[PDB]
Amino acid sequence: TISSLMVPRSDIVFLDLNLPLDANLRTVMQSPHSRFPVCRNNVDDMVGIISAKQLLSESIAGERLELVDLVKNCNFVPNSLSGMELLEHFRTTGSQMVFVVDEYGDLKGLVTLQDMMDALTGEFF
Ligand SMILES: Nc1ncnc2c1ncn2[C@@H]1O[C@H](COP(=O)(O)O)[C@@H](O)[C@H]1O
Repeated sequence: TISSLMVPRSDIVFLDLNLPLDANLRTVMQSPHSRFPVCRNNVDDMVGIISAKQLLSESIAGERLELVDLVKNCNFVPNSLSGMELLEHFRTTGSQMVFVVDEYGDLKGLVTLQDMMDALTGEFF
């Protein structure tokens, strides 16, 4: 049932290392999200994740900025994980965001800690 807590791949807002820095800046400016998955060309070539605050901080800073330098590591998990197993993966890793793949290794979506906590403290379970 981990699919229902998922942000589907079509709803993922992401940055593209193959695009100009300015286009990614605009993507970030037009979204409320704190963190963005970063890929190359498309979401099936995910390279990691970027903090918006950092990107913008270091942009407003005016320092020589290359997007690839702010990328942080991203964890993948199978879509076959149970709710508990997913929860424990979050606690163990301390990750805010994890990527979910199907049996072909293809990206199905992402899960956030935030969404995981909302589901625990609401009426989900
Ligand atoms: N980069 C993103 N793309 C799509 N949805 C996201 C992204 N970041 C966060 N979300 C969703 O928005 C919620 C709030 O995240 P935030 O907007 O960063 O406070 C998360 O729990 C996810 O449901």
